[PDB]
Amino acid sequence: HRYRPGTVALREIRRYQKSTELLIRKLPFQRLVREIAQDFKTDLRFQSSAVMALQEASEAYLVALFEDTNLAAIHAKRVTIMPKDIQLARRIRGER
Amino acid sequence: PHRYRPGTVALREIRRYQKSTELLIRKLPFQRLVREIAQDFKTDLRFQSSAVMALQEASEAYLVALFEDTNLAAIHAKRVTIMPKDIQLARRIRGER
Amino acid sequence: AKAKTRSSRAGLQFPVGRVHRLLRKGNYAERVGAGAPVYLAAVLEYLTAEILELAGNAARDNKKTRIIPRHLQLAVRNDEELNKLLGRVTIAQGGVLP
Amino acid sequence: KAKTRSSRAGLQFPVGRVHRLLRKGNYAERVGAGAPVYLAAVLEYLTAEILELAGNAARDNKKTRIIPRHLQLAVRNDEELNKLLGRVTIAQGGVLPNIQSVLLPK
Amino acid sequence: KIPTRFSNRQNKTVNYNIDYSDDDLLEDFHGIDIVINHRLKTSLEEGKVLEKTVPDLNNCKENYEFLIKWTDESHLHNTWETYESIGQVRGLKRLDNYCKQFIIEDQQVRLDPYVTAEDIEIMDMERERRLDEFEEFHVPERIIDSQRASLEDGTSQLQYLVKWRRLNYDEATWENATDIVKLAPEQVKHFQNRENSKILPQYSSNYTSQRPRFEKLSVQPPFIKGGELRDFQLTGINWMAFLWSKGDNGILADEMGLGKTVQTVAFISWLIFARRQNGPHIIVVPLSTMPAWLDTFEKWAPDLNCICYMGNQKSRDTIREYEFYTNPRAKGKKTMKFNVLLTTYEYILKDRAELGSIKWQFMAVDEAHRLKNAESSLYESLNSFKVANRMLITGTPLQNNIKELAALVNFLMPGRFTIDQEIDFENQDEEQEEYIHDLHRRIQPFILRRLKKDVEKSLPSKTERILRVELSDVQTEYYKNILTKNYSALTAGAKGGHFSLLNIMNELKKASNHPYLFDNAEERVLQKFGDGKMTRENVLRGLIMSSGKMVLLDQLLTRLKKDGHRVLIFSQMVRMLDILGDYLSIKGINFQRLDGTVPSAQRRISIDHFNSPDSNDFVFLLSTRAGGLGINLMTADTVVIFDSDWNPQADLQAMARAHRIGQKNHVMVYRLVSKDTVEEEVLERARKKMILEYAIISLGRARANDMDSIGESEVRALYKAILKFGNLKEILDELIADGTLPVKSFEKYGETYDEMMEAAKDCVHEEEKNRKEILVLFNFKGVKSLNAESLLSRVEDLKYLKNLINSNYKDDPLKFSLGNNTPKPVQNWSSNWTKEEDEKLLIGVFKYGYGSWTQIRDDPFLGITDKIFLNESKKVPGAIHLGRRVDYLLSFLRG
Amino acid sequence: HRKVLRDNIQGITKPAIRRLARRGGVKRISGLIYEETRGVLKVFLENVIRDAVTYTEHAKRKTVTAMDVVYALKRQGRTLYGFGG
Amino acid sequence: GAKRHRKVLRDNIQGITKPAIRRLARRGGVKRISGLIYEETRGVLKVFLENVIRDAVTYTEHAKRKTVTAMDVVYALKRQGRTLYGFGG
Amino acid sequence: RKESYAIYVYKVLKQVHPDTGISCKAMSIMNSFVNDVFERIAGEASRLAHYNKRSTITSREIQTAVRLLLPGELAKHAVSEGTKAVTKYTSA
Amino acid sequence: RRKTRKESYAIYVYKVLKQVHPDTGISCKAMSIMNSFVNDVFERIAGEASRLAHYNKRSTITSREIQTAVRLLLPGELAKHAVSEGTKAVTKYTSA
DNA sequence: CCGCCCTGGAGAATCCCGGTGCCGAGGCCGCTCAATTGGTCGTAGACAGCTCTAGCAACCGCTTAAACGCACGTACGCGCTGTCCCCCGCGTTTTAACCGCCAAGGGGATTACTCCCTAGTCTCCAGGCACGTGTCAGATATATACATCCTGTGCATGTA
DNA sequence: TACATGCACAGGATGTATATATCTGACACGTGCCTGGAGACTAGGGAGTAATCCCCTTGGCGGTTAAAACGCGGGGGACAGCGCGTACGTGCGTTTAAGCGGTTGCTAGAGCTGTCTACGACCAATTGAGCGGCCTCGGCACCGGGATTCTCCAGGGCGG
Repeated sequence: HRYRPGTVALREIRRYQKSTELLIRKLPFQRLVREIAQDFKTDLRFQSSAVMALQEASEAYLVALFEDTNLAAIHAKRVTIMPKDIQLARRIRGER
Repeated sequence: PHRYRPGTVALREIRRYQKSTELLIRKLPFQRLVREIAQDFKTDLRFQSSAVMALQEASEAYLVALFEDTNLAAIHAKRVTIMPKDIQLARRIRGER
Repeated sequence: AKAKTRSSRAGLQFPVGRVHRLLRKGNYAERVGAGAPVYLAAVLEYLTAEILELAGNAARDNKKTRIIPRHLQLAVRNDEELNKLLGRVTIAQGGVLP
Repeated sequence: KAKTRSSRAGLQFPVGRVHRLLRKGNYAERVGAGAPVYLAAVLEYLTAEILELAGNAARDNKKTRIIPRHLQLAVRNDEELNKLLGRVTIAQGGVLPNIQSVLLPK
Repeated sequence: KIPTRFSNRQNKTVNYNIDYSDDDLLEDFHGIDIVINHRLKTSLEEGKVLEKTVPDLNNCKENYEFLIKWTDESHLHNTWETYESIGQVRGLKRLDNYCKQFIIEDQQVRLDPYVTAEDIEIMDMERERRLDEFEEFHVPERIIDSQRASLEDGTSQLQYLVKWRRLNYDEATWENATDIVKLAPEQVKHFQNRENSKILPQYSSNYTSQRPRFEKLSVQPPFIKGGELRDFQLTGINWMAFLWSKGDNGILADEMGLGKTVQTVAFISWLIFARRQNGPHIIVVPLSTMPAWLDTFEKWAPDLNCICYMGNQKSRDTIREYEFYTNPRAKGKKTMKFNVLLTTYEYILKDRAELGSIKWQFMAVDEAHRLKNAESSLYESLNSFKVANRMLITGTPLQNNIKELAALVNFLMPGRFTIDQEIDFENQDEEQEEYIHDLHRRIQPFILRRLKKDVEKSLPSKTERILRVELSDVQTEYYKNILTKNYSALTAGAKGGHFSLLNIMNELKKASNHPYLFDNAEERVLQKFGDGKMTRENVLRGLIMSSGKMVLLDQLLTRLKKDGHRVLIFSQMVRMLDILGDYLSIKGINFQRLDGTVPSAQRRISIDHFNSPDSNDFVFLLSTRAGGLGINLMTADTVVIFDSDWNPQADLQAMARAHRIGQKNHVMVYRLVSKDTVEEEVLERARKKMILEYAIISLGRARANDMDSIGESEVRALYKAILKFGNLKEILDELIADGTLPVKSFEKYGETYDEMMEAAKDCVHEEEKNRKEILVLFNFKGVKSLNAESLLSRVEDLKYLKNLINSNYKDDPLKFSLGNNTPKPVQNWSSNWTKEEDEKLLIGVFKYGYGSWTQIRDDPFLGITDKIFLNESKKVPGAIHLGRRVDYLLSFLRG
Repeated sequence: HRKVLRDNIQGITKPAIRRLARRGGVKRISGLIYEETRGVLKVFLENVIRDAVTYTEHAKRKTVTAMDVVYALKRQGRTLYGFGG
Repeated sequence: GAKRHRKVLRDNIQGITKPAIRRLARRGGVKRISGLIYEETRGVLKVFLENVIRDAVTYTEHAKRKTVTAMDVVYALKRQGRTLYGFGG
Repeated sequence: RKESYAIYVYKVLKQVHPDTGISCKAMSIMNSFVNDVFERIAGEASRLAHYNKRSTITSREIQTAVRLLLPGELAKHAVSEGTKAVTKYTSA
Repeated sequence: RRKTRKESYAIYVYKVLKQVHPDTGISCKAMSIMNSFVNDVFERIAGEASRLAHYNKRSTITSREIQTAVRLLLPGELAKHAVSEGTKAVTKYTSA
């Protein structure tokens, strides 16, 4: 069961495009959410489903942004995504 | 005789058309296009002249803003010439097609 | 006379009386016609059936007997028109298309 | 008596017309008494914000009347008005002069 | 099943299958596992000179040799290799990582003169600990199975599946039996007894709807080989046995130090060796106490087959494969091989499916206050178990409210009692005192509590002293601003508005302990009292003065140091322990620290460094709830409760770390309370609880069977028994225990044995009269073909050998010596069959019997593992030849 | 009922497309851009005109007004100022 | 040494680890990833969250509450063109 | 007493796939979907009534809002479903 | 018969212009753009306040809904200066 | 003696100033509808009290897989070079967009009048939610008949 | 003549697939109630229809000139190829912290019942603010004639 060299990335793409679980770990993400919310109001409480909804939405957003970033990389005749590809994708979407 | 180098007149025209505000497509050809597209939805339609003018303002704004994104996509590939694949990339990233 | 539901008079499964009550209380107009809730309940039921048929086919193609959010995602993103109607929408625990 | 609610709030925008438009737009069953006053004050603030910048842009071109070009320049040069009107087309407005540096001659 | 609605929309069909395969992308070892220790010389030391400097990695490679644990080995195969010796193999990076820290870095620190001698000796002690641990891996602990594997042209040597002392079942390995018996024969002996055992779950008396009348006794039973069972320990066994006979479930509630583990082990011994209830028993304990449980079963009940069920997934699979059922491979329902199983709370939740589907006979839960909540996962997992009797062992049956005691009772008696009311000391009506009397009377027949003072009187008394100390100026400022939610003053000196007012009680306690628990309080003080105090000894003033408790604590410490006393300081917050560990650091006192971040390896190091006779440590900072119940600091004398607890038992357990059996001084306790704060609401609420516990607890098939009818299978069993042991009149209960003979009375077996020998004697008499006429089988109760002559002659053979060995070499059956005269050898067997082989065969028939040749072959105590080839080169000896050779050797011995 | 119009997308000449690209800041243009942009423009116009004719038919009119176009644009997220409303 | 100073703790944005960002790029179909991507991605996420939370907290303060609920997040997402299904009940 | 569309979604499922179930998370997604399209259609019909100086939302408004909101073939079949239902409701 | 009246904001926009630039004029087309701007912002604020009242099961639109909608729609410093302007107007109105 | 770089100038394009004349921006006026005032009346929403559940802070313990640090090799990105394709700049010809004027008439806007469809109100009952229970098919342990197989005994040649 | 190892054979003990009783979990049946939907009736305004006006949309014509079309030379930029070097992926050993289970008391908030008053809807009478119509004269657009600013190429000078 010896795989070829250079096939680890393709197997990971096939693995993570089949599953549906969240890919960020819950405890770190929740700490981040509370730190950001601290700057708008002090002593806030969160329902557990509010943090779950935030995580679902933020990961959907990042995955859909990596698809456009990949298209920008293939346009420049590369296979490696770079920060300039994220910046192009976000400026054409109308965020920058 | 005298000749300007390639690209000099193009930059001069970029400065000319980025100062003006008038419409850049001729009015009569655009009106015929509007009426031909509409006759495939309902026959014997009439148009107020301000309706055709609103359609032309919106069409030219849409096309100018699309050429800005197409130019960014061409520079991203380290070119200065825009190509059909630049329009296709910009429209795909916008979410159109 | 004995009362018949307004949804059974139209041959529908979706509740016509509840759709009427939601139109009257959503500040959509001063008045609501009699055929407006019937028409709207028929359209809601049609779109529900369209999605559920494709989602059940997707659950059957993966050897399952129960629809989960993954099957709804697959059904929507594979249909061109449903994908257009739900283009700016995120289905939770839905995944992506391979 | 006979005194408009605009003069009682110190405003130029019509409070009574705004109240009528709230009661007839199907926004709720009832409309409070301070909602028209607040909304008219906000609309007046935003109008003054854009008209100040448009008059400045009219002065920079040695003009004494505001034309759509000046409203466009005002909006697209202010960072927060540009964000409020990000998906709006101003007719006969043109664009901002902006050439990419890669295209300039070396 | 037929759809009544379709879509007329003409969209193309889609394949929704998302299952993929990675096959299109295609086209157990012997390496270093662990590095135990090294040696100064790789070969020979040509010179001890140039001891200065620290060696380089290359220098270590050419100057040392290492003891290497090899993968797929078993520590007994550890060899001394060199970088050059092994050369290149897997795990070489592990060897480099060893050289980097144990040779290079370690010598580096020993060359620096900034390291005190007390640190050098610590590193020497630590190295000693490491190697002392690596020694325990050689010692075998338990033999799991034995197979007769065939080596590469190595006949069929015997292999023992050995588990090692400080390792799990994923580390158990096969070993050559000849070496195992040389290493530890006692465990080989235990494996022998456990192999053919009488105590088996399938052969237990089914006491159903009628149990024998227990007799209260006053004699330490003979099947309790541990030692001298105390009187208060003997009392508990009678209590538990009475409760079992009636069909009830109790609670052992003695205090710590009275040996509650010994009493329950001895009770299981009684439950097995008396009422013959030796089915699967289960004992659920906390992990930290699992060692002390195991050895107890190893000392007070060495005959019981007790197994420990814990470890990783692979290690827990090994146990189920080899030690659960008598025959695992059989497709039909499997039996149970063990008597007692020991597990922890973690695996009751992990493997509830593999463990709940067992007909247990007795459950015992240690530290049962873990079950004080009927909505926990452990509670709902232990109630789904199909167990007969139950028992809980807890030193604190009730701690806070009365709902905890209700949950414990509903675990024992699901429906008997109904405790659905809570005591309130506010109403105090006569009906409530009646409720207290009612419950205190109803639960008494199910709780056995004893005290460390009512028995074992030699114990110095403990006295508690409460001290109320008022707040300071910074403390009063913070307490005021928090009590009014004044955000501005609290956030004026804050880094990002970090002052959170969620949970106000928590903030009032942080203020009542030390203002430095809040952020930037260090900046307000020091700068606003002695601006420019960036030097030490002036910062110490900031610590000691900014808190009302720091003042009293500092005075107490200076007073207590000169006297001959040691201090244990307990706190709820580990951040307060950081502040105390800084005050003691600037002062210069030697202290130890144990909280929830200190790993278990460093904890015992700290505890022993504190209890050493030459210990420069003065105080021990302790988290109140950390460590568990096993910490023992009896050398200390004073206990300072810095922060109180909502649960009074949590502070009593912190006092018991110095006031235990073995304490020889008067323990003095100092509570620190801040007056006019929320701290006083804790003590008061604690006191109520201390009174409630003193008011409720601390006041005192398809075919039917038969009975004794002998059938065809019974006669065949007795006939095969007369073909082996023969004279079994004195060994009838034994064969009926291991399941050889069916469940019949020993009287009927003796009657049938007399009838068997008489029918055989009459057969040989008829054969005698039928052999001299012109000059051997007989049916018994249906069973045809029964050799009478051979059987009676075999009876005389076995009886001759018995009266030749039961009185000669009784206390040593192995140490046996045949006569000086030697019988003629065999007919040239495939092995070197000498006289010692004959003597060992004589002992084998005595221990394992006749016909059982596979048992005689598999026993390294004789030394004929490879000399007999019954079945797997066709060898000469056999099952008929060994029997004829015994009948020839014994006939040579008779004359 | 009037006549039939045909081949009017070619009235969007190459010079006009170059002027639109110059206002977007484009310096150099491929020769394949002109048919590509004609296609893009035709799709955009079909969407807006479909929505505006829907609005006109609902009001039972025969003339497309400027408010119909403004509503059709607004509902696609392209608000237009300066034609009423 | 210095034990009372509750510092020397990793930042919360760094809890979005590099393996997590790589899994997210894999679900998007990316093959190779630059080393500078990981700090870029953290900056993008942090902006996104700041826009949603600012709106949700607004919806929470209007209701006179101190608890951010799931409906506050659903409304905040809906008003910026990112409708989410599955929590609205 | 949450008041959702769960039982009606279940009745429709038993017509398209009689031998198929649905999980609880999927049922909540279908509930969000029916609420979302209700709000879109009712809002668009509200604006159609305001543009035309009308006070009533009728079947004609619902038909035009369906033609504006659904793409292509979905709109054709939804219009025929609605028309059939109103015709059956009236002649009854 | 009679030319129906048509309401616009032109006279109020003109008053505000004379307060900000006393000597500047405005053309017909720019005045039409300003009228469209006022109507668009009105619709946005009033629609968000309507939704706010529905989410909280209220039957009234009050100045609290207008304030919350202004905070949701305007970005940054525009929102701060707008809420101060609105609060000042309601204070002057109520004290009269 | 050669290569490159600076500059000088010529010409094209753009800016600037003055003059003209136009047509819409801004003011005035009459009136007429919508905003204002004043009164009545009902209910929306605020407040209260009470019960039950989640969330929070700051600790504890255990297991295990993930995160991380480092060593190293090679695959990819990037830079340079040459060629040749194709787009730009510009001049000459062709075509059609634009402007101004005119006329017809189609349809949208207004007004008056009518009638029918929806809100409001009130009575009455069953549809949908929560709950409990009888029932049947699937998974499962077990008795049972059938079947393959290891095993132990009587006959036979060899040695004493 | 008699004792002992080698050999062939007979026959029951243990292993296996099958029918059967047992346990169980989802499915279908029955209960209740209560609240929201349906039936009935009335008033009144919104929506529909007809007749009329008038404006603004479509159509035609004719001239003019700006813009588009087209041809062509050539410069530069697209693109392919090649070589290098370093950053990215991979593996492997070690640490760390997430996930899960747990404590203890308090508070926020939802849900329910119930009271009560201030506020906003509604209405009639009044009046003044804003709209449509009319008019005029100034900011702006266009034109023309220079002034200047910018692009580009060739020649002279200077360094290598």
